[PDB]
Order: sequence, then C-alpha cells, then structure tokens
Amino acid sequence: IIPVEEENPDFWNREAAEALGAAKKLQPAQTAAKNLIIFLGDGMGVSTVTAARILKGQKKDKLGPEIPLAMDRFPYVALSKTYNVDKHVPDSGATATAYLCGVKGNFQTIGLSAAARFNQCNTTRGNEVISVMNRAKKAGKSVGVVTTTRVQHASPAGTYAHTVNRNWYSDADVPASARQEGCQDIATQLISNMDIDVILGGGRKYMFRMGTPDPEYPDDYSQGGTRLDGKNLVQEWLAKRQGARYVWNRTELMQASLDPSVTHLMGLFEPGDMKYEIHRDSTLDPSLMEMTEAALRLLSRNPRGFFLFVEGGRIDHGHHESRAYRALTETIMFDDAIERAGQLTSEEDTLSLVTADHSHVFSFGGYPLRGSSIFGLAPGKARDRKAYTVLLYGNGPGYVLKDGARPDVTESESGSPEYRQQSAVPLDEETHAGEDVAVFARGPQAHLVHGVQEQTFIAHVMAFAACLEPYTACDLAPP
Amino acid sequence: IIPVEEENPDFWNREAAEALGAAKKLQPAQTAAKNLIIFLGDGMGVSTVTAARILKGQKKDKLGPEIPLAMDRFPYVALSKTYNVDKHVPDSGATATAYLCGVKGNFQTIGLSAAARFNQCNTTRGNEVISVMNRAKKAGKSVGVVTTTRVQHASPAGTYAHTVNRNWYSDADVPASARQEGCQDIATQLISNMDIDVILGGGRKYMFRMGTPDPEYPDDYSQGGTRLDGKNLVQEWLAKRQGARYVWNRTELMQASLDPSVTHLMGLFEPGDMKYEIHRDSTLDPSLMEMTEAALRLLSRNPRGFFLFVEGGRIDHGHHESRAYRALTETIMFDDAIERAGQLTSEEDTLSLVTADHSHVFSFGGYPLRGSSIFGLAPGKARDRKAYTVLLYGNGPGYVLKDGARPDVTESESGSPEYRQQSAVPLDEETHAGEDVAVFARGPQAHLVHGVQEQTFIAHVMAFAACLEPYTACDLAPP
Ligand SMILES: *[C@@H]1O[C@H](CO)[C@@H](O)[C@H](O)[C@H]1NC(C)=O
Ligand SMILES: *[C@@H]1O[C@H](CO)[C@@H](O)[C@H](O)[C@H]1NC(C)=O
Ligand SMILES: *[C@@H]1O[C@H](CO)[C@@H](O)[C@H](O)[C@H]1NC(C)=O
Ligand SMILES: *[C@@H]1O[C@H](CO)[C@@H](O)[C@H](O)[C@H]1NC(C)=O
Ligand SMILES: [Mg+2]
Ligand SMILES: [Mg+2]
Ligand SMILES: [Sr+2]
Ligand SMILES: [Sr+2]
Ligand SMILES: [Zn+2]
Ligand SMILES: [Zn+2]
Ligand SMILES: [Zn+2]
Ligand SMILES: [Zn+2]
Repeated sequence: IIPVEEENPDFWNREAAEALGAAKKLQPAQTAAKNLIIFLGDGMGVSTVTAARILKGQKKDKLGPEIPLAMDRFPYVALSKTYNVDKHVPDSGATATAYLCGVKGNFQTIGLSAAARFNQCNTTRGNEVISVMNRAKKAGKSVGVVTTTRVQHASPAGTYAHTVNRNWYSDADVPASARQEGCQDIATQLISNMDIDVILGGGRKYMFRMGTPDPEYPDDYSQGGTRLDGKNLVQEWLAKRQGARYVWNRTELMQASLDPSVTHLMGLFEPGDMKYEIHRDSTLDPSLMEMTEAALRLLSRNPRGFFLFVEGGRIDHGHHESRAYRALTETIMFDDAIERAGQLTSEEDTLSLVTADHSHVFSFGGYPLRGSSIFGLAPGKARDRKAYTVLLYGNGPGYVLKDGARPDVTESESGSPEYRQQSAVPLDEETHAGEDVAVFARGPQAHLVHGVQEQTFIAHVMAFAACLEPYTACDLAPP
Repeated sequence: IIPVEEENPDFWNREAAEALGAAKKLQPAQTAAKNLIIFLGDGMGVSTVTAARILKGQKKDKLGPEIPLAMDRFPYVALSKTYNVDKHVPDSGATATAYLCGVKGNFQTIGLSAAARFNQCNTTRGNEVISVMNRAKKAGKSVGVVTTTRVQHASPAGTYAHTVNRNWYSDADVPASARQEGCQDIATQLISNMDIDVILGGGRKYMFRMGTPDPEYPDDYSQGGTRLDGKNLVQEWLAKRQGARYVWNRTELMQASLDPSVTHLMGLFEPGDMKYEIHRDSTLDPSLMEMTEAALRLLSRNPRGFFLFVEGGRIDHGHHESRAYRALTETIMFDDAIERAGQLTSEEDTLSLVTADHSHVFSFGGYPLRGSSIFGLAPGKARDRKAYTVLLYGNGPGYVLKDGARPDVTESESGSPEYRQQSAVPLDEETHAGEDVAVFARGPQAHLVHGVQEQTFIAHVMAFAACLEPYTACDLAPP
C-alpha cells in the first residue's frame, strides 16, 4: 500500500525539519543519576528491533515501519561490540560480565575475569569482578532484578553471581569435586552474595529440596524441588530480613507491591522460565510490564535511589526455536515494559539504558510490500519454484527436507505462532550472532553513550553517572 | 586464543576509563560545514561492518574484533530506517532519494517523490526532488561523485538524476514511448541536469554510440557503446566546459588530479561496473581510495567548499552473489577510502557521514574461537552430520543440494574468493534486508546525528550543516 500522505515531499520535509529541531534542543546534564535502569533484550539485535517495530506498528492501526517503538524514542544511540575474550560469537553469561561488571570474560562463565576457565572451579578465586548492582547496594541504593527467565539464568545472575559454569543453577548441577571446593550454585549465590530488595522471575525449583511439590504443579513431579542439600533457600532468605515476602502468583505480587512494610520481595512465578507472553495465564502470572511496575513501587521508596535490571529474557528463546512469532512478541512486551518504566520514573534523575547481550542469525528480506505482515511470504517464487518467507534464519531447527526437497509454505502456515522459519543449516537450536548490537540511552549522562564501544562501556557509564564504583569523584552535581 | 593481557580486569577498566574520558571531551560546534562528504556503503549493514572489522583486524597482525575500523572512530552514531514508501525492504534508487534528496520514494525510482510510479514516464513531471549535491552546486560549491559502480547506477544517480526507472542507463534501455515523452536516460542526465566537477567510476559504454569500441576491450564487442541516438556524451560534456578532461585509466587520472587548470574531470574506468578490488588491475585501474584522493585534489581548490559522494558500490554485489569474501574485501577498501579522506580533510570544517543504503540477509554465527578466520567453519557438526560456515545467508545462490543432501564444506573450500555461503532458500541473487542501518558522523553539526531517524535525515542534516537548501538561515557561524 502506498499511503497518500507520503507521496507529497512536504510530508518528509516537515518530519525532517521537526527531527532537526529536536536534535538541536538536546543538551547534556551536569547532574548525576539518582537511579539506574538497564533494560536487557536477550538476543535482541538490530534485525529483531526492526521486525518488532513493524509488528507492533501493525498491531496498532498502522502500516508498521513508520511507528516508533518506545526504545526508538531514546535520544542517544551507540553500537556495542559483544565478543567474549575467547569467542567471537558470545553467550549470555560472559556478555553479562561485560555490561553489568564492566570486564569481558570467557564464554559460559559469569561475573569472572577471563583468567578463570569454564567448568574449572579451582580457577574462580581471585577472578571475581563486582557488578554495578552490587556497587549500587554498597552505596545505599535499593536494587532489583526482574526477568522472564529463571532468576538464576545467565543474564540476571550477572548482577550478583560469580561462577565458572552458568549451568550450575542448584547444587544438583554442581559436580561433587566442585561442591567440595566451595563453588556455590547460583540459587545459593542469589540469597547469599548480596542483599537484593526485589527478585522477580522464574526459577522456583532450584530453591527447594528434592521432593518439594511446586505450588502450581503439585501433580507434575519433574517441576518439583531439585536441591540435594536439604535447604529451603526461600525460607533462609526470608529469615535474614524484616519485612520480606515471598510470592508465586500475580495477585499476591501486586498486593505485596502496594504494602509499605514489605521492603524485600521475592516473586518466583514458574518452576523454570516463565511462559511466553502468548501462553501466559493472566490470572496467575504477571507480565514483564507488571513485574517491572511492582519492582518500581518498592525500589522507588528509597531516597538514595535504586538500580534495576529488567530483562526481556525469552526473545532469545524464540529465536533459538527459530519461531520468530515468539521472539517478536516477546520483544513487543519488552518494549511495553520500557514504556511503562518511563512513565513511572523521571529522565531528570534516572539513567535508562536499553540494550541486548548479542544478536541472532535472524534476517528480514525478500521485497515485501508496505503494510504486509512480517510473518508473510516474500513476493515471488524461489528458484526451486516454491514460496519462501520474508523472515529466515542462517541456521537452526526450521531446516526441513520433505521427500528430499525444501517444503513449500503458505501464508496460513507462516503466520502460525508455532511456525519455524527455514534456515540454511539444521541445528537443534539456532545460534547467536556476532554482530554489534544497539545501546539506547536517556537521562543524566546519557550523552556519554555514543559511537562504537566495547560492551563493557555499559557498566562503566552507569557507574560513572551514579558516582559509584571506581568513579566516586565523578565530577557531577547531585541529581 | 585467549590473549593474556585481556585476562586482567585492569585492561578492561583502563579502556573504559579512557572511553569515558573521550566521551566527556566531545562538544558541539557552533560553526557551519564548509565541506560535505557522504560515504555510502551499498548493502553495508551492521553484520557486514562487524564481519569486515574482524577481517581487517586479522589482515593487520591482530585477533580481529578489538581493532577499530576507521568508521568506528566517528564519534556520533544513529540508526537509520530504510523502508521505501511502497516496500519494507528497499532498493538503492529509492533509498538514494531519501539520503541524497531528503524525501522517501518508491522502489526502483530515483530522485522522485512517491507520487511517481515505477516505469511510468508520464508520472515524472511535478515529482522531481532536488538533491543536496545540486543545492551545494547552486551555492557555488564544487561537487563530485566517486563510485566503484557505473556512475549511472542507482546510488550515484541519486545525486543528479530524476527517473521512474533506474534501469534506463542509456537510450537503448528506454522504451520508444518514454523517449517520445521526453524521459532522458541516466547517462544523458549525468551530463545535462547539472554541472558536476568530478565524475569517477564505471559506465563507459552508455556514453558512446553503438559500434564504438571500448578503449580497453576493443576486441570484445559486447563492451562497446550502447547509444541509439548517435551521441558521444563525453565529447558533449567536454565541449560545454573550459579545463575539462576525460580519462579512462589510472595513470591519466592521477596526472589530471595534479594539474591545476584541469577544473572538470570525468574518469570512466570500465565499460560497466569496476572490477572487484581482488580482481583490479593495479596499473590500469584506480582503487576507491585513489579515486577519492583524486577527487579531493580537485574539489578542495574551491574556497567555497565542496560536496563529495563516495560509494563502496560493490559491497552489495558481493552479498548478492552470496560471496562474503567479495562483500567483505570491498568493505575494507571502502573503510580505507574513509580513512584516506579523513587524512586529506579537516573535521573542523568538513561534515563526514558514513552510512549504508540498506542491509543484506547476511549473518555471522556459530560459536567461533577468538582469532579464527571469518571464512572458516563453525566448531561442531550440524544435525545432518556435516560441517557448516560461520557466515551464512537467509537466501541466495549458495543454496545447494548434491545427491539430495546439503553439501559438506572444508576450510580450504570455505576460504576461497569464489566460495558462495549456503542459504535457506535458492535465488539467483541474495536479497536486500529491511533492518535499520548505521549512520556514523564527524565534523561540524555531526552531534545532530543521533537516535533512530528516518533515512531522509541524512540529506537534511547535511543541508542544514552547510546552510543550504531549505536551511539558508541555519543559525550558524561561518566554518
Ligand atoms: C584444576 O583442577 C585440575 C584437577 O583435575 C587440575 O588439572 C588443574 O591443574 C587445576 N588448576 C588449578 C589452578 O589448580
Ligand atoms: C496465590 O498465592 C496465594 C498465597 O499462597 C494463595 O493463597 C492464592 O490462592 C494464590 N492464587 C491462586 C489463584 O492460586
Ligand atoms: C500513463 O500512460 C498510460 C498509457 O498506457 C495510461 O494508462 C496512464 O493513464 C498514464 N498516466 C498519466 C498520469 O497520464
Ligand atoms: C591511459 O590512457 C592514455 C590516454 O589515452 C593512453 O595514452 C595510455 O596508453 C593509457 N595507458 C595504458 C596502459 O593503456
Ligand atoms: Mg538472558
Ligand atoms: Mg549502489
Ligand atoms: Sr505461574
Ligand atoms: Sr579498466
Ligand atoms: Zn543471550
Ligand atoms: Zn541464547
Ligand atoms: Zn543498495
Ligand atoms: Zn543490491
């Protein structure tokens, strides 16, 4: 469709004149950040952002690519180089070390320098690097971790944990030799390394002894407790703090978030990762936006400010499945959470960064018409005389050969929430990609986010803006 | 390989502290741009930039991803939305209208508003939109167009031409009805629409009457003149100007560039597009870097300044072939030209923008080790038990089935300059992609390049910075 208003050059000339006017108005702050928020889109590379924009624009009443996402409205953009020390295409653990601790690490470790080695417990000590969340707490700020994954998963764990193996969710995962050597599982690290005021996401099962029924799935034994050491970590965490509450459903979360006198809140809403938004039970489970608002209600009470980590964690999981429908709907909900947090905080005293840990081998091609569905077929047949999709993957589990041939695909098939887009190379899981990702920033000192930077810059600019960490003696006026 | 220096957190902490220091030093100019340069990487999306960085870093003595490209050193970055009015995944003609004329257009038209229609000559008049190069000339600046494509190809044509069909290179291409209606071929438009001081690239054949032997290939008749109208456009162009020279080889180009008294220079170095850098004859053909320096020698003589368009034009062509080796080597030469132009001009009075018209369905995945070749195999076998490459395409001519199966690939095969990376979907040509591309900027008013913008912003910020176009009464001090 060609929109009539866009046929007149004046439309474009007016828009551009307005954009120049807005660019000229922007001015750097001389003041510090009271609050810090990092919004982490796991796997949300540039192709994901664009495809999500088109989908979100269409879900409103529009053609798609012209309608800004909430993240698109952030004034300052940089590119971030995501390589881990040992691998050009990174994982979530070692990238977390970069954007939360300010130091690059080795693939599949978390919160360690690259002197440590994956799955070698005896290389841990001496190599711990402390997160800016930890530093914010040390400075008297409240701190919160919100995600749609397990709260023990690689991204959130970067805020609090130090481990040579991101797979060590509970003691059941840690080999006996490493347990003997004192390497703590991530669930233990979650309650023990530092005080965290708000913890919201998945991961019930790692907190409870083997045999403990899950409250939501008391008749599915695989969803029960995993721990070998007999410990109830939720009860241990509650015991250590006045005003602490544990919740496992939406209604109780929202109740707790309105109760002054709560002060510490742990909400764990599934045994493992949270459901995809498209599968979410709206009576029992909070959306990402709802978890972020609940967190902000509590964190905002502290006059010294807060650090919050919010993760669109299952964007990544959608791409790994080669189900763009799931990756993109998770992206929209992530952008809705960014929008909500911007309503509940002030850019006068809150530095907000949106970024991704790494990208995916996800592409958006063919030559589709303006207004067409992102989940549709490319115009024209391929050289094998069958249809193909505008969305494709380099590799992953969408690769199919039926009767020794690439399958044809229809619009009804391609638009299904279970549809897997085709790839070049069959793998059980599609792979991350190595290309630079975007950083969007707004608020005090956001103008420092510029150019092409190492991913470690994210942690450092946040520490600097809030006068933490090695940047006490920032030269900044108070928020 | 894990580089020893990177195992120490101090390495990363020092780098980040230096990056913060550099970010704090940057300050907006109050002065105008005397000169404007736009460097256009045709097809050079984010995945291309990253993969090129790694290749260029390795060609030096290094591991790859840590070594900045010249473009990476530009202080200001924005994302650019590339959609054409009628198509989400754009072509080079209509994107050119956006980044050179400041107005979006319809797929496969050039220099027209979206009121015009592809291949409908009778929708042209009234819909012409004037480029910022044209406006720079009107203001007394010298202007130049440098590319590795035909100088009549879609990108360079955006600087000077208005046409409903980018395929109308010479009169031989224009249907009789359109010739009768007065639609001029692009080669004619090149010499007739506006005065251009420097024209360097390919496209000899469109300038000369059918039967005219090419000077380099006088024994290949397909490389000869195409024109039906009997015209020699080179001679017409020379006749219209004192101090004009035409050259068709490297030695004569460089001679002409050192001769004051030349003033106007047209250098056309192949019948069609220039050779890929890897095939270039270094005695007969100038590199992109050499063409840009030759242009700058002439353009810099004007005290009022200049506008220069430089295009890494065959980055795109490499991707279309699904031969990443060609796409990436063209990218490196493009970055070398950017580096050279920065040596020959001052960021005190020259606004330089590097961008792309659109991206490609090119991805960089698997989990390769630090320091490994970008053209190598991903570690580990695929689910069909054969090897695969770290570089892949969504679609294009790398798709193969030998004996009804995906072919295995070796390192020696995958590293060859003729190697085509595999894709999901066979097409004769790999497709463009729709995702946002980067804009890098340095110089006067470069701080206005920020955030996520429409691709039209590129033309508008350039016009504004130089006080042209609708922005006479910019509010700026002189350069
Ligand atoms: C870690 O443990 C293994 C024992 O199997 C040993 O080979 C290696 O030397 C140890 N490294 C250190 C730093 O002690
Ligand atoms: C939510 O949890 C509370 C506390 O255990 C429980 O009493 C309530 O029934 C739960 N809601 C649902 C629908 O299960
Ligand atoms: C362009 O030409 C064709 C004649 O084949 C006609 O159908 C169409 O109406 C014309 N459009 C205009 C604007 O004259
Ligand atoms: C370059 O062109 C000039 C001018 O026609 C010609 O005299 C010279 O021989 C050319 N060089 C080569 C190597 O062909
Ligand atoms: Mg994650
Ligand atoms: Mg081009
Ligand atoms: Sr639940
Ligand atoms: Sr030649
Ligand atoms: Zn990730
Ligand atoms: Zn992942
Ligand atoms: Zn192009
Ligand atoms: Zn192209």
